[PDB]
Amino acid sequence: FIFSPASGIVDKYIGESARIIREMFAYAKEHEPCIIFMDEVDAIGGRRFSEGTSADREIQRTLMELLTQMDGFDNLGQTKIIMATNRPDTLDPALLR
Amino acid sequence: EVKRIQSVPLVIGQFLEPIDQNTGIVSSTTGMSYVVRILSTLDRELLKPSMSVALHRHSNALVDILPPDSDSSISVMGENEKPDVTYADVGGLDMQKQEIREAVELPLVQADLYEQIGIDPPRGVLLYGPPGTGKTMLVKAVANSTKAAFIRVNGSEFVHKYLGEGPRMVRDVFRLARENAPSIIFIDEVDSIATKR
Amino acid sequence: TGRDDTKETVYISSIALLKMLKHGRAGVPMEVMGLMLGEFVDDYTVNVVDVFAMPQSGTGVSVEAVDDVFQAKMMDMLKQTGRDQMVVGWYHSHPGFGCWLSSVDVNTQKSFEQLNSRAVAVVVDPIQSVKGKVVIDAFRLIDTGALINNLEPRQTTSNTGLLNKANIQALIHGLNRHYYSLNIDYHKTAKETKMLMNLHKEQWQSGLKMYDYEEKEESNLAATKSMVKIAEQYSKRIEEEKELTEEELKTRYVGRQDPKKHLSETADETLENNIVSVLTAGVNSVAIK
Amino acid sequence: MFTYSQETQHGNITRGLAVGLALINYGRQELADDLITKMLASDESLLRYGGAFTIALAYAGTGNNSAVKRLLHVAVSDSNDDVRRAAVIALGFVLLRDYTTVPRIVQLLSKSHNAHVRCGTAFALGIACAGKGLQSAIDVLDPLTKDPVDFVRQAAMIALSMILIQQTEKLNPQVADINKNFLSVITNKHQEGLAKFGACVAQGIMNAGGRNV
Amino acid sequence: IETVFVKNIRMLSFEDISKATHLPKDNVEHLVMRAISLGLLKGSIDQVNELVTISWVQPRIISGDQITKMKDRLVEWNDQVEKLGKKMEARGQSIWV
Amino acid sequence: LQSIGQLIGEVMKELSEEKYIVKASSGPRYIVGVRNSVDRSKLKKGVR
Amino acid sequence: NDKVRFIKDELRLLQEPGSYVGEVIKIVSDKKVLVKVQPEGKYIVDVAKDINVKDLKASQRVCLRSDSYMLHKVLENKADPLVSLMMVEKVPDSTYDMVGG
Amino acid sequence: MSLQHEKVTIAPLVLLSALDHYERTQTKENKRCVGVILGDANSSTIRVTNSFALPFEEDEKNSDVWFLDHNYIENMNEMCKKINAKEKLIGWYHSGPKLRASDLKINELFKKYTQNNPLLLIVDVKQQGVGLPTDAYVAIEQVKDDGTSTEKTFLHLPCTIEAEEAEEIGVEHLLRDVRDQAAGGLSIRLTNQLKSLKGLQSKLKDVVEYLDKVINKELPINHTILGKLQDVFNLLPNLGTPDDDEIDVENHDRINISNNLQKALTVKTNDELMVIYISNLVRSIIAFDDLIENKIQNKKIQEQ
Ligand SMILES: Nc1ncnc2c1ncn2[C@@H]1O[C@H](COP(=O)(O)OP(=O)(O)OP(=O)(O)O)[C@@H](O)[C@H]1O
Ligand SMILES: Nc1ncnc2c1ncn2[C@@H]1O[C@H](COP(=O)(O)OP(=O)(O)O)[C@@H](O)[C@H]1O
Ligand SMILES: [Mg+2]
Repeated sequence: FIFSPASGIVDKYIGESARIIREMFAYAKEHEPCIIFMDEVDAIGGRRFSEGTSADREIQRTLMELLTQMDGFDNLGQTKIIMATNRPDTLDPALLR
Repeated sequence: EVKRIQSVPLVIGQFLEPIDQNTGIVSSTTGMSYVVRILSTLDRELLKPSMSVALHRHSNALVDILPPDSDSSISVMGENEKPDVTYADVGGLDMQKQEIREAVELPLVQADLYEQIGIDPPRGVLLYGPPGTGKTMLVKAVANSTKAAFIRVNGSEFVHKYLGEGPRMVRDVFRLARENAPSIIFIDEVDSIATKR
Repeated sequence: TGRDDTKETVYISSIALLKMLKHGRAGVPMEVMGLMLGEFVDDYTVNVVDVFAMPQSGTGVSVEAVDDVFQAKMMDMLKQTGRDQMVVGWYHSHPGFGCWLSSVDVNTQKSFEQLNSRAVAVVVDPIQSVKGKVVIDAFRLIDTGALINNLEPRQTTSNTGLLNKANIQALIHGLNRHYYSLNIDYHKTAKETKMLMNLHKEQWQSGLKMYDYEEKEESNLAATKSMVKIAEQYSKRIEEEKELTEEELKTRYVGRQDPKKHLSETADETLENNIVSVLTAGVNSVAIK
Repeated sequence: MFTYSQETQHGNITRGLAVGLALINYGRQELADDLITKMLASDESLLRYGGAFTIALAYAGTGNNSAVKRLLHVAVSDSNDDVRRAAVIALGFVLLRDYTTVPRIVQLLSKSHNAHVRCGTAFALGIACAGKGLQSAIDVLDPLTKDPVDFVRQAAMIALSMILIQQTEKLNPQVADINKNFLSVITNKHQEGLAKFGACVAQGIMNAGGRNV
Repeated sequence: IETVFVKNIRMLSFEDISKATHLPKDNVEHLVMRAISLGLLKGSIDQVNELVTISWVQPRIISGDQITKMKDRLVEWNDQVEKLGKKMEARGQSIWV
Repeated sequence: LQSIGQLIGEVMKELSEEKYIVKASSGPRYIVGVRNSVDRSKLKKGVR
Repeated sequence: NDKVRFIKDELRLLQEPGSYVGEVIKIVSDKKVLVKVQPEGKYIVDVAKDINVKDLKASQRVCLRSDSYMLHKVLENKADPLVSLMMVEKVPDSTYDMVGG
Repeated sequence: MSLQHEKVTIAPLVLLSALDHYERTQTKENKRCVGVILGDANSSTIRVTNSFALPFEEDEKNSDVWFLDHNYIENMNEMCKKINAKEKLIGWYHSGPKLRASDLKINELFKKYTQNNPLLLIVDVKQQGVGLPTDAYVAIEQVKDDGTSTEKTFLHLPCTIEAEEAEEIGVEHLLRDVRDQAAGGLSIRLTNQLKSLKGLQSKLKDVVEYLDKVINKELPINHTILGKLQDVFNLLPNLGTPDDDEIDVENHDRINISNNLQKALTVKTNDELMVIYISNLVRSIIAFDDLIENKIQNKKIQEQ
């Protein structure tokens, strides 16, 4: 197990917050079977946005990284996602997929 | 004597453009731009357009060159990997199937078919739609079927992580594609990379 | 005045140069230090015979990082075997900077000068000796009071007038205008020249050592193939190139990046190899059996 | 003197005695032949440095092919710069008698780009072709005056002022131009001291003696 | 093992072996095969040329008589290189640089 | 105290036989040598 | 000899301290040039004897010899900002035989 | 203890050093020098990093009488431990010239300090031979087939040299020589080939006269020495086999690329032949116009 809180994988440095989550799927393929519990995700749950602040394209960079992992030429595995959220209609519908 | 300066260790810059046949502009990947002498009796045919290159460590000078094949962002993901979905996961999606076999498959089998009729070839393919529609699925289906070279990059493989990292990663993927041409470059999502605003 | 009053030409022994280098290289990146032992003859010839290192410190080079105990004891070891002389100066390493004394060392050189006024400081770069050329330079202080008395031309009397420099601006100002440089030459006997020149006991017996012939076939195959492609290149070049202005024509029709020169070179290279390979095989087959 | 060069350990003495050996064996030729063979074969630089000038002074004014043949060998084949020089300079002493052919011997040696060899090509010609000028000699020296390296410049300016000793521009204009080139350097402070030394000494060589020598 | 070692030839007709060991041809073939199993000789057999070509001999104790035989073999190759060396001195005279 | 540090890379790409492209964790790519301690076949892409 | 003394002289020439690409922001008439180094920041720095401030101008790339940043040559390049916009958008030009009708 | 001294790689520093110590104690007239070797062990390659002199006075009445300071050795070791702490006692050097059997007794004394088996490194100060001036040996204990009990005897170790990156480039800075054992250009390899061959000739001749000396002059018979010569004869090449027919065939292929390459250079050089002749034609035109111009140049010199 890990784990990842919604907001301790978020970093100030960009391409550093992509780094953890890419490398945390890597870990999952050596230490397999694995369960990846995302806890109380609403942080990068956010939609396309980016008519707001710069925060919302920080969300966007980190979200795109998850999709190539989940389904891509990167394939899984014996790695499992358990995603815990407190309201699911916050989410981007590409995380309802 | 002149072989010892061609030898290890070396730092890798990137050559921008010449100003001369024995003086060039290179950008080091240390985030410093240098105007540097170039060694005579190297070949310059691949040098003058941008390409990876070896620069000496302490002095900083263009002392040897590298081939464009090596110093790739990520290698071919199409001879050292093989697609994992065929056209047996396809049944339906035939509307897109008439347009994809024109677009991807026809310049690989022979580019010259276009040329001799006197239609100039279409460019790039954008696939759009909810990602649940099997866009991604179709790319893997025709790739297993054509069995040409394929590249698996993503924007989290072009992403900035130190200074001047991110433009270098862009230049390298096309350089590789042309060397073993023809080739299909796949970037799975450009959602982050490009934003309307 | 009444002497030559010029900085010694440091003649560093065959032993010594290697020993400072090995001792500096192990400690990279941290600064290294140590004593040069030598003898003083002439007024301007110091031959440095041997070296010893003064142990590491956690603050690196300091005047403080001199320890009388290590220096004197190590000295009494060499005394018993009678290979000791007198301290003619000292070495230390800047691998993070070029040749020039740092702000700390000039003050260390002032103490050392006090003890013996012929004391040199030799700055060794073990990290720019990864080249074919070793970067090493020697300096000795000229006193602040000395500059005032304008005694700088005194030090450059009776020399070839050939000095060394290291970069520009800051580095160069320290070099010429506060300290004095003198070239470094390398001293050796004919006994030592023979000891270095030798190699193994089958290096003088390595032309009988033929290679595996798979590898020699490889050499045959590559050279013929590659020359087809540079020859193609050679055909394109001489189709034009015969109007006026030589450089222009060479820029136009690929006369720079010269294939004419390059085709000859490959051919000659593969040609000298294959004469010896034939020679080797013909000797070994007949000689042994 | 031969023995004592080994014993000493002061750099001035090792050189001095190499020169002094050459001096005492002036005019000796075949007499001094054992000493030449020994001094050239020594692996130290200083005994070879006198070693060359023992041929020069021993075979002074002789037209012996063998005397000249030895000096050419030393020049190219010895891997020490200091050694090369002493051999080029020497040639002029031997060929004092016939100074006509000397610019052809050294044409080669001036082509090459070693500082020490070029510095000595300049001198060889200076010693040899003194008296009244030689048109081929003047011509060779002209790249060597305009040289990048300061030491090659120093030697070269001196060497021309021997050749064209006390000659006027009312006889030969090329002498005015050569002199005027010396005056520019004496003016110029943005060169090294080395060029300046040679400029002063060489300009006084021309006008020496109160304009009479 | 004795016959091959002492001889400068290393191929023997079975006839010679048959006469020595007082065996038929059926038993020379076994004997040779056994030597190979135990590892006292190694080689290969042509029963079509009728030779046994041995290619390796086990080193063993070397007695007074054998040293003389070993020695002579060495004189021949010593002289052979010396003769051969004069020609190679002679040829390519111009260059020895 | 007498032991010095080492700087991590990864094998980015085989250049020749004895020259390797590493991407150091300094960030800029270097070209490096081999000891006889390693083998060609113990090195492969994505090994630190 | 031309050959071997070209190799021996290129070993000297290749050895640098690093020599950069700068761009001139603006001149100052104390005889100095405000140069923004392309990675780094701005430094007002003196010029060589082959160039002066009237051979230099805004948005013209200079070479610097970097141990003090002392201006060497004008570079053989010049940036223009209007083409940046125009290219990045990307549009050709036409004639009236490509509109006709 | 162990044998793990299969290869001994020896720094060039050490050799240089050994000659330097030898002269500064001024041991001549068959006097010897012993110093400690410091370096690595528990490696198959034994690395000789460094050496330092021990005061040792060796007698002239006997070879069995010597003075050596045990108290000295530790002081030397602890100071050098401060410099670099990968240095431990790995033997002691003898200054040669040759092996002795009084060195066996000295070996056993150095065996106390060591946690490896002592290296006796005969560093020759006489520079004899064109090959290495080092033979290496380690004292090892054996029984033997003769009827010989508990023997202490020294088995030769092959000697190699390695140097570090910093150390090697130190050599290259010092020296500039091209060597007589180098395998460089065509000429140089031609010289090596003759030299290598004559090398072998010299060693084989010794063996022949050594065999004589067993069997008439009563030198000892030893199964290691005989055993080695047997191997030579068993793995000896043979010609006239199908191996040889193939070697000739390989030989034609190498003759073949030399022939093709010889013809190729003829074409590049004949290109150059023509072009010198084209330049002459153009320089002719230039020379004729020149003469009119030289007339005015001759004239000006007469007029002024
Ligand atoms: N036509 C179809 N036949 C079979 N299975 C399908 C079909 N379309 C899609 N699927 C399956 O649905 C999944 C999603 O498809 P795909 O892998 O192409 O990604 P995508 O929609 O581009 O996602 P994103 O780009 O956000 O990662 C795959 O497992 C794919 O095999
Ligand atoms: N007058 C014309 N002559 C020829 N081709 C034309 C003409 N007008 C339109 N086209 C073609 O149609 C394309 C679409 O017209 P375009 O110039 O992009 O349109 P807009 O009017 O939207 O600015 C052109 O690129 C060209 O191929
Ligand atoms: Mg997809």
